[PDB]
Amino acid sequence: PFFDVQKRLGVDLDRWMTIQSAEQPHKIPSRCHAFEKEWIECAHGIGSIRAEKECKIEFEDFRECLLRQKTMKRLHAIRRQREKLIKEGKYTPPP
Amino acid sequence: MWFEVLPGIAVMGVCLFIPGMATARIHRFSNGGKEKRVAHYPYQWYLMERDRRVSGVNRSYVSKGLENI
Amino acid sequence: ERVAAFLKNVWAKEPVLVASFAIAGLAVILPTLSPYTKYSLMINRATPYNYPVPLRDDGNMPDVPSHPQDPQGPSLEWLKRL
Amino acid sequence: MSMVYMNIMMAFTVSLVGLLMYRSHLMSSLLCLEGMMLSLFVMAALTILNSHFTLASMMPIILLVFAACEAALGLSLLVMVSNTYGTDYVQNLNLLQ
Amino acid sequence: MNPIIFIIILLTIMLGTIIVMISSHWLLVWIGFEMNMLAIIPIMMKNHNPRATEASTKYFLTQSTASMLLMMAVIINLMFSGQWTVMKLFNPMASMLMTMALAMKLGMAPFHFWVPEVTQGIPLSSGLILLTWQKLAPMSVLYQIFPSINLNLILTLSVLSILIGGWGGLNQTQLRKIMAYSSIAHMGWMTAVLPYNPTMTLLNLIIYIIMTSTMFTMFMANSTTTTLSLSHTWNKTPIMTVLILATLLSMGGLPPLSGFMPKWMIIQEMTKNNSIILPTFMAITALLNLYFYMRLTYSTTLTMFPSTNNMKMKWQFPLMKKMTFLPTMVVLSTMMLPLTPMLSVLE
Amino acid sequence: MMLYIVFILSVIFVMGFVGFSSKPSPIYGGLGLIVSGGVGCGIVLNFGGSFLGLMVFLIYLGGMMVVFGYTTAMATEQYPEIWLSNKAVLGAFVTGLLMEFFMVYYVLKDKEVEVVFEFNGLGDWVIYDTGDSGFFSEEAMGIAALYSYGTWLVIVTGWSLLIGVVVIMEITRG
Amino acid sequence: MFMINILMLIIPILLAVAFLTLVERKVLGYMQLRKGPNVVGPYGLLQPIADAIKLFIKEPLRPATSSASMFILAPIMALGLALTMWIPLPMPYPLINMNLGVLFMLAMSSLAVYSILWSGWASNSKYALIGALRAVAQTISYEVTLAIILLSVLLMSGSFTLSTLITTQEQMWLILPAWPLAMMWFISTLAETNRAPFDLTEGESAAGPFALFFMAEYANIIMMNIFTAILFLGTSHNPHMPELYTINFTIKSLLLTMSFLWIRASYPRFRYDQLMHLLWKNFLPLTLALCMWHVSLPILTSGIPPQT
Amino acid sequence: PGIVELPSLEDLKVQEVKVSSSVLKAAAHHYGAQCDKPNKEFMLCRWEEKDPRRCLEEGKLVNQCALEFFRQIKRHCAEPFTEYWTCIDYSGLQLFRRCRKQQAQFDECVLDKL
Amino acid sequence: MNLMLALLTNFTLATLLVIIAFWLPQLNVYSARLPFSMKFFLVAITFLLFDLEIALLLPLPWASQTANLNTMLTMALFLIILLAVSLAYEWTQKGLEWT
Amino acid sequence: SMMKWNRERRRLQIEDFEARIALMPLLQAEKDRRVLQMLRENLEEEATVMKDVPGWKVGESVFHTTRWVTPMMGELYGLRASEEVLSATYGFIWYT
Ligand SMILES: CCCCCCCCCCCCCCCCCC(=O)OC[C@H](COP(=O)(O)OCCN)OC(=O)CCCCCCCCCCCCCCCCC
Ligand SMILES: CCCCCCCCCCCCO[C@@H]1O[C@H](CO)[C@@H](O[C@H]2O[C@H](CO)[C@@H](O)[C@H](O)[C@H]2O)[C@H](O)[C@H]1O
Ligand SMILES: CCCCCCCCCCCCO[C@@H]1O[C@H](CO)[C@@H](O[C@H]2O[C@H](CO)[C@@H](O)[C@H](O)[C@H]2O)[C@H](O)[C@H]1O
Ligand SMILES: CCCCCCCCCCCCO[C@@H]1O[C@H](CO)[C@@H](O[C@H]2O[C@H](CO)[C@@H](O)[C@H](O)[C@H]2O)[C@H](O)[C@H]1O
Ligand SMILES: CCCCCCCCCCCCO[C@@H]1O[C@H](CO)[C@@H](O[C@H]2O[C@H](CO)[C@@H](O)[C@H](O)[C@H]2O)[C@H](O)[C@H]1O
Ligand SMILES: CCCCCCCCCCCCO[C@@H]1O[C@H](CO)[C@@H](O[C@H]2O[C@H](CO)[C@@H](O)[C@H](O)[C@H]2O)[C@H](O)[C@H]1O
Ligand SMILES: N=C(N)NC(=N)NCCc1ccc(I)c(Cl)c1
Repeated sequence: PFFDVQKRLGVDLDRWMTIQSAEQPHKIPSRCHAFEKEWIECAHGIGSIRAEKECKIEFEDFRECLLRQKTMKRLHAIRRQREKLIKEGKYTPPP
Repeated sequence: MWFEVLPGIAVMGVCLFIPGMATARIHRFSNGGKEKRVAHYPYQWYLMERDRRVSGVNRSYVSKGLENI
Repeated sequence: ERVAAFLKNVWAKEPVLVASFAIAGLAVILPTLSPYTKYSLMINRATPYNYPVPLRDDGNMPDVPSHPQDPQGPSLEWLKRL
Repeated sequence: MSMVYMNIMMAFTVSLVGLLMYRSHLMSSLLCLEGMMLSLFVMAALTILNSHFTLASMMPIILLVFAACEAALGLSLLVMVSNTYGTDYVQNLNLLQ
Repeated sequence: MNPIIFIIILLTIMLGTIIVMISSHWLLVWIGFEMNMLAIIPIMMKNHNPRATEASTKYFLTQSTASMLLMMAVIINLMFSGQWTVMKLFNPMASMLMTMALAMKLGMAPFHFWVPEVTQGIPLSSGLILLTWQKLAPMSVLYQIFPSINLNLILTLSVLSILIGGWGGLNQTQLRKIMAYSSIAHMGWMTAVLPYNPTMTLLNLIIYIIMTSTMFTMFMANSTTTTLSLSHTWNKTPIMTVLILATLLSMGGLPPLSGFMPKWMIIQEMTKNNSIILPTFMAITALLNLYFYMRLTYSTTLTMFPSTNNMKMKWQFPLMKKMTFLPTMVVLSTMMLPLTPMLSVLE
Repeated sequence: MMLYIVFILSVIFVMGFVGFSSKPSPIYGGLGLIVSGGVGCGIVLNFGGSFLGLMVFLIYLGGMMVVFGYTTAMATEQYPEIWLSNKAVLGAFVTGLLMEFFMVYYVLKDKEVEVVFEFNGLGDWVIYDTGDSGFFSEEAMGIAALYSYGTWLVIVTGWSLLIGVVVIMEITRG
Repeated sequence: MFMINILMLIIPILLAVAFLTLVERKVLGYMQLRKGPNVVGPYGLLQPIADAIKLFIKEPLRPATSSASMFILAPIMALGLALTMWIPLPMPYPLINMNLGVLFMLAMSSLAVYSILWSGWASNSKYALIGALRAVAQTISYEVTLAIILLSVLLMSGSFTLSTLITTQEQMWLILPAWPLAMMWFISTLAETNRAPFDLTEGESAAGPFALFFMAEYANIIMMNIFTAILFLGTSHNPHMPELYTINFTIKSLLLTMSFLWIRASYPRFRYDQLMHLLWKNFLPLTLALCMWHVSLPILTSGIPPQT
Repeated sequence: PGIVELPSLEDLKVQEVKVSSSVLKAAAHHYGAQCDKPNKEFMLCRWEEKDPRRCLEEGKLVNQCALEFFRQIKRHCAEPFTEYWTCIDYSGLQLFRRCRKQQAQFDECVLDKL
Repeated sequence: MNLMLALLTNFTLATLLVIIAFWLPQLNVYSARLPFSMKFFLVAITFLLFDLEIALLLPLPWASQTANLNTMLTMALFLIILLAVSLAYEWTQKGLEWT
Repeated sequence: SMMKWNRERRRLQIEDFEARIALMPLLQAEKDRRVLQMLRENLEEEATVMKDVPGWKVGESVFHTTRWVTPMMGELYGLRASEEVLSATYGFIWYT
């Protein structure tokens, strides 16, 4: 915050909703809890300039869990190769 | 006399009785003579899908007991 | 005395608003005076929505039961008799 | 990204272009403003729901509440404009040139 | 307006700004802007005339459009980082939208068209809030997201604002339009230095607020809204003409007045970063502002314009407006250069 | 196929936006927004957002859009101009539909399209959560948490709504 | 099978509405020392069929409308929404078991006002649009208390599922702990449906289209009274004999519906400003105070219901 | 990135508990009391390893204890138990409170015999 | 699917009844400001703002399950009181009048 | 009367929840095998379809970390019949 009244007064006005790995009702976890947790812990206290380079691996994994762009790209590749092979009659899906 | 109002009230009452009676009996017909399963939360849906697999015929309302153990 | 003759006037002229303010006043005050308010928090706590993950036994946990029917652990005997 | 994000992002853009390409009725621009909010609500709800980020579930409601209160203010200004000139045409709002 | 309601509405304006400045959550930042806008409309409408209605409508549409773009940036950021923390953004497209949203709120060119019109259409006291307090919230966000801001975009917005603000003011005779274009030019200096040293943004912001509040207060004291109305002040309150003279020269950045300090400190920061052409261009372009400040000094203080016979009646009555904090503000507007090193308190 | 219901709804969602964004008479522009709102609820329902979806009907459609139509009847229009009778509206309407169709035609054929940004076309079902068997609505748990976690959110939201009443009365008094 | 079930709900509703018109005429007749329909069929039993056929072969004389689209749209929305209100009703089992059925009905009932608004636009008459706007203002106003009252009751029930209202009232009708709410609820439903003494659209003021608006409005009358019975006069459900529930539940709904007729026969009409005052200055203050009370009451008595 | 190790198809085979949810519902309270030890060992493993591949052996011992649990009902209390879970199975919500009479018969049988 | 089938049937039947109503053998061979009060606009806006506060109150049946009952009840009563306050403000400011 | 009945209803809910808790270990064990069987089956199909695609490793992870990652729907039903995918995806939401 521009004026960090919350930290200085020790009162939680809105930090409880800022991240998805914080405490949640009935301990319901978010789908990317472990990825966000790992990236936050790597990047804690070193500053965003350092974190952008030194925690790059965690952030890349976390972004993969969030949007699943690589995973979809791999499935789209296997789907392409099947419905192609199926036309050349070279594949038979199992029962 | 006022009891000549009853025949129209009886017809309207019969009309409003059919929906509840029809739904209850259609549910029994479609669910092996039992109440239709209520699955409002994911846990209840998970058991209903598990029942479908266990049933062996792909119907969640066909029950398997100790005979299948 | 001055307030007593004030209430008589509103009761005669605005009984609907007098009831509203009284009902709303009771809603704000009674929970602090009721002796059952403490059981509302207890019952809500006792309802187990999520799984109770067991602890790893280190040998220094005399207050943690080894089995659900063991005598250690929170009891709901108070709730049954409630 | 997923397919839906394509169309939801497109709907926000369409309503933004609609808002920035005024015609005559001031009401027509308030509708495009409320269309932008609709797509924001849908985009946020989808993201929050899909990620299972539980405490954020109230966020779309808060967005709806403030936006509707914001739309109420817009309608109040429209009626005051309409009480002055007899229509809500935006070409009447040119005294301050 | 009922005096109690007016106070409550003023506190809601302040509270909306404060929420923006103390929030660590983007949703609460957006809520702050919404609350602030909700409470500012009644004070623009408080004299109930068609020009006030037009100003409030033009203000509502501009701020509402900007707040929608701000929320869009927040949601894009949520998609690509999964969090709401108020800080750098994690998507370049979100950064451009948020930057453009805040430029729209600040009235920077080329999103500047509303500022002269809205200021002209509302009372002087409302214009004082519009051109001073309302800059705090957008600037406090820019102060926190600047690491992710595109450098070319922010400097382009700054250069255009200095050019547009300077050129726009030359053609103005209305005092509220002059102040509006002065504001646009000064936002340009604040954002030019933001990528290099945010502390100098705050310094320029604070000093700008003090001088702008001084000018608006002195305009209110005499109920002047036009150049010619202001040219009668010499035959009523001669002291006020001297204060107006000094404040205008300060706003022109002339040494040894307080308004030199922000331009001076900003030039220093950009030169330290091997930026020479930009500060030089900005300083030269700022002479456009100095020209139409000097014009006001000519008609107000350094010459005596013709008067009217009925003015003699005004000689017999005292100045009864509050003029709150004017003696303090005018002294800080002009005499702070010897205390320049005190800018480190903002660090 | 039914697996693409969300994508189908999002396609209709866009057309509704083109409907009122081309800005016919605000009577029809309001109708286009009502249909988009209903479709918008349908999209949110299929992602597990039962409560959030019904708020669109109750608040957005049953509340805000009723007042929009109510105000239109008073201060904007009473009779509508023939839909598409204006060249600009029709041109914008036709322009949007064709842009939408070209987006949909290519994504369906390739299972992925590149409209400025990269988008997949396999289906929205592929990103869904796989394991779930809690005995509650997580979406309902989060909204209920507003009263135990969001004390701050309630205060500022409550204050703003009270101010909305005060402000609107000031604006309309004259 | 499900398609049969839908029809065995839609069709009986339309017949129930048709014979409600007969029952209202005969009940009003006898409270007026007369008989009402008793010639067209025995005891007037064919009077509704005669009326329906007559209305549908009448000249559909519509003067030119402002917009054809909204002229057709208004009655389709009215009748479609009215039939939709019935699909979550537990009688004792619902056609569609919704986890948020109560919220679904509130959402669908808030759209009903569009049919009124669109009728005003399509009338191509300045004076008919004003009457439509006066009707909308009355409707949305009384929507406020209906929502809050319903919320207060659900705080003793614990969920938005309609069938849970049956469980909540296993031992006792909710009318007993909530008769102040039931009173205002019942009057609110009258004002909501433009029923006397709130029938100001008629007081202030063809062929098939008219018959369709009428049918939708009378279907809402029956449904509101079914909802009142479920909300406040919970019928006990025996899962092995569901028809016993249906019989008792139907009787309560008929008596509640007949009380709408009873009230029509008994009172003069409110002035428009007076029914606005009845809500904003009377019902709403009490409703707000009672909403506070019912939020506090389960907590201070340790009587919070289960969430499922 | 590497290859996701996965156990072989025959490393996952086991005798499944092929009974319906109303059977498990009816037996749940005695099941939880009787099979607590392997059950809690398995759940400790899952929350500690956070990897289903790492608890497959303990997951198998969960099935064995459950099959043995049900083979023991089938061997002593088959007819009281069938009446009970058939009453549970009739309810759309599978309510316990509708079947207290049949529950007592099953409860008495297991207590007397086991 | 069931619910969509229900909705389709209800509105499809409504559409059919409306068209057959409009069609039958007849056996024949031959944009401005309404003069409508600002008070009615204020009713609509007032409904809207209250409708938004009812949206905030709808979660209350679920919220009563929390273990943070002290906070839950205080915020629940706070929201209703402020709703009552806005009603009181309108009332005293002659906003619920028709004369 | 409502306090007495709601208190009893809370006790009935606890008894119902405890029945679920007793069964969750057994259900969790079954779910693990089902997911792992489905992933092992998809791997065998992948090893055949992409048997020699230039440079395609089989079963390669997209994540740098070796930590177990819960698969999403596309990774489990990505190659299975549509009706199973509809039921697995939208079945609960549509049951209503
Ligand atoms: C120390 C570090 C900081 C260094 C930076 C410089 C700081 C100085 C700026 C301070 C701020 C400006 C305040 C100046 C005070 C002016 C008061 C004054 O000298 O008298 C004004 C004079 C009196 O008028 P009045 O009182 O109404 O009636 C007279 C009857 N006896 O009014 C008149 O009679 C009007 C006379 C006609 C107008 C003549 C205008 C030319 C003189 C202007 C001088 C001020 C210029 C300030 C610019 C800075 C100068 C370096
Ligand atoms: C216009 C009116 C402006 C008035 C402004 C008044 C300020 C009000 C401050 C509200 C925030 C008070 O402080 C905050 O309260 C809430 C509830 O009590 C607490 O929150 C508590 O509830 C839930 C329960 O887990 C969690 O958020 C947290 O675990 C717990 O601490 C915060 O720990 C506390 O930091
Ligand atoms: C008991 C606590 C329970 C929580 C209650 C919730 C708070 C609600 C706050 C509502 C405040 C309304 O306050 C109310 O204001 C009006 C002002 O006109 C006062 O009423 C006064 O004004 C009216 C004008 O209409 C006069 O007719 C009347 O003779 C006069 O007494 C009331 O005496 C007071 O009751
Ligand atoms: C304009 C703003 C208006 C805001 C109005 C706010 C009204 C709030 C009124 C009641 C708020 C607290 O309401 C109630 O107070 C009592 C005071 O001890 C609390 O305490 C009570 O419950 C706790 C729970 O264990 C017990 O331990 C305690 O012995 C008992 O006294 C309750 O837990 C709380 O539910
Ligand atoms: C005023 C007009 C408003 C229109 C708003 C339209 C919605 C805009 C949606 C933006 C969301 C997508 O935003 C875009 O996504 C892709 C997907 O990784 C990102 O990724 C892309 O850029 C960076 C560049 O190194 C890399 O990730 C990668 O090389 C490339 O794929 C973009 O950096 C990001 O800018
Ligand atoms: C509910 C199902 C009922 C199924 C019954 C089906 C019966 C179909 C036969 C319909 C016969 C209608 O008969 C006819 O109705 C129309 C209604 O406008 C009347 O009116 C028609 O003719 C008159 C002149 O004669 C015209 O001025 C008028 O414009 C035209 O509408 C006719 O005067 C009447 O002769
Ligand atoms: N309102 C009444 N109670 N009757 C009445 N006087 N007119 C309405 C008669 C009517 C209207 C539509 C249909 I379909 C049917 Cl069958 C009967």
